[PDB]
Amino acid sequence: RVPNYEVSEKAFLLTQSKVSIEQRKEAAEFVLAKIKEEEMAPYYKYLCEEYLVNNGQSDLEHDEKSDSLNEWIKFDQELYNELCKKNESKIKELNEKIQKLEEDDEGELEQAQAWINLGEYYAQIGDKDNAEKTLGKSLSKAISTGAKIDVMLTIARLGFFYNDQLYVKEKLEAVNSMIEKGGDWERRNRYKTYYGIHCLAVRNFKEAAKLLVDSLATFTSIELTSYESIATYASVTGLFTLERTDLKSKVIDSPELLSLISTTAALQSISSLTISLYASDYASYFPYLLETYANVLIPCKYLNRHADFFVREMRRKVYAQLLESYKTLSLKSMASAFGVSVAFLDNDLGKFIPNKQLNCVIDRVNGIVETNRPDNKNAQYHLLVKQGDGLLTKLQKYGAAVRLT
Amino acid sequence: MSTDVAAAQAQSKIDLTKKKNEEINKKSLEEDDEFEDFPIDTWANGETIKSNAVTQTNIWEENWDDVEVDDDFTNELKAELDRYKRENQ
Amino acid sequence: EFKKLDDKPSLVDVHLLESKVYHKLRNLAKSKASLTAARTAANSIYCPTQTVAE
Amino acid sequence: GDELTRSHFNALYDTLLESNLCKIIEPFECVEISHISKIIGLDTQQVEGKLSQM
Repeated sequence: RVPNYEVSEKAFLLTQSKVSIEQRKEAAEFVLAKIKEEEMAPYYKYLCEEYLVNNGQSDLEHDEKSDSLNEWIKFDQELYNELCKKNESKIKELNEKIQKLEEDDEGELEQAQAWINLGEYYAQIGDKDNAEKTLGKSLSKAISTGAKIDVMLTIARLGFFYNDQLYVKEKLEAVNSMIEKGGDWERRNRYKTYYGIHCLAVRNFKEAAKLLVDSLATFTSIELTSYESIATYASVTGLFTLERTDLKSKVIDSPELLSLISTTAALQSISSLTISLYASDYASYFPYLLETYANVLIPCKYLNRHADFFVREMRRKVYAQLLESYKTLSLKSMASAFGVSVAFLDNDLGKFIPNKQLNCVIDRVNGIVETNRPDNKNAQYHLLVKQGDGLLTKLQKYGAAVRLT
Repeated sequence: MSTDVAAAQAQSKIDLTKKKNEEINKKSLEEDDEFEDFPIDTWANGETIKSNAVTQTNIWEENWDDVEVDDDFTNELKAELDRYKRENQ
Repeated sequence: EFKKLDDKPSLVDVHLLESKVYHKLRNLAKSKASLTAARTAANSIYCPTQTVAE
Repeated sequence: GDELTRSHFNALYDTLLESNLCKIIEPFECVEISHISKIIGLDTQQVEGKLSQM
């Protein structure tokens, strides 16, 4: 339970090689120690899958690639023997116990428990298939609703554990159905933190934001990553969705976030960036935009997919707020504002304005930035007609279709 | 394999015994199914559908990227080089 | 853990201190809850002058 | 010597300013920020910066 979310993180750094060298080597050391203790060796085979002549490979059971920057990810044959030894012993000892527990009477308690213990072992060592199958029996047997929700989060943890988003998705719909059926407040909090990280892994950050602020108020340290990691995710999403007014009220109506103060490198960078946006002084914003990429998005398992997306979106957002309150700007005063140069700025702007998603124009003769964002009724009309074009379209097709058959 | 929103035409039309011949005729008129001709025709299989994360298999949502070039390396070079000019100002 | 070794007026001191700590972590939710508890725990009459000043 | 005065003199500057500035600008449109900076008793740049937040 506990050590699995630790290892998967640290392994994700070795799968990449864009991460700092000291970070990657220390990460290698933590995961190797836990192969001995918790038998994370079958999980070590999964890391080679993700490569094949792609970097972060130096494997001895597989193909060793010395054109790579990782060299501490040795898949020794000392490890591989240790696996076969530990694997056999544990299956033999556990089997013998469980057979005799099933034979003694009581299906409601005993036989359900005995099979759950089978799924705990296969869950622990990173065999998904055999955990699945044995824990399917546990659910079928007459057990409380709380036990089922528990086992479902345990199966879904293995999907996080392999860092495959696909496996997780299905399992969290199963809890989403069964959480209303249990009516158990205890594990309701557990659902929120799992499901927050799933919205985070997909591009739904409006939903993630609501969940990850709630994770501050109640966190659960069983099978779930650190309180500092949950704090970092809340900050990331808060900046994404919310602009000044909404964002300021979120982190001022969030006292729990504040007690935790920044106690790790990932957390600094996002927490400092928050201050600069809603205070309306983006002087520090542009250097911090780099730092947050470096220390949040690249190391995390759930934001590396969005690493490039985040910086694209945020570059619009910060500029928009300045352009909103200013009917005119000078390129030079606006260049000073971020801490950028004049020419660099035009480039970033030259991407945002054709999709017409930022609404500004730039006189390069006068040097000024005009803002053609409508702040009147013209804006409301621009919303309305594209919905009504679609309304027309939706009825044309559904109506025509039923007449024909 | 469905054209626009997959569910929008899957509910819109479904099979009938009556329609089934006419449908087959439509695909034959163009002359092929035009998704199994194309690998032979080029004499390769996909690697240029591996251009972006979203292109390969849609298991995300759209970003509106189309080259997926990290923008951190360019923003870092601007940041440092600008400071130095101001330092030498 | 000192509800099994409890007769003492010495937990009044601890609640008030606790609220002060929470204030400077900048979490006022449980700073307020624990202050009330300190006030109610001081509503019984035995308390020094310093204690009320705090 | 006091953390607490440093906190609430931040607050004190925002409210004293906000009352002052509203009155100066009440009957004005297209008023120069150069004109405002004299009367209010603050720097030209600071005026611009306050207005943006508001």
